[PDB]
Amino acid sequence: NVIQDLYLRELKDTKLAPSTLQDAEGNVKPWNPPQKPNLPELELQGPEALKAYTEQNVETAH
Amino acid sequence: DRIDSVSQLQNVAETTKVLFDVSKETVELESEAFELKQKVELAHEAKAVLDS
Repeated sequence: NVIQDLYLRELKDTKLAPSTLQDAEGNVKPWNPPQKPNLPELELQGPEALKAYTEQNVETAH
Repeated sequence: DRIDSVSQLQNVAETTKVLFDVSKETVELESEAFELKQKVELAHEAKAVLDS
């Protein structure tokens, strides 16, 4: 009755048309791609270490 | 007194070499673990952006 009038009028005349994905993006955290932090190269590598170790490990303190 | 010092040192000399190896060996394994950490990280970030 009142259900029908309201139903008809409301449903028919209401047209969705929301924000684009581009507009949406601002209101969200955007996609993150791979991070790719490389491979760090550590100490105790190179002949800096070797000469150091021969010499250093010739005398140590108590 | 001198004998006492000496006896300690004998046992030390071998066993300390064990620790020497052991310590650096563990550190190597732990290096490889960093690559695991990066797997964990990227996935966590991805879920979060998606949740937003």
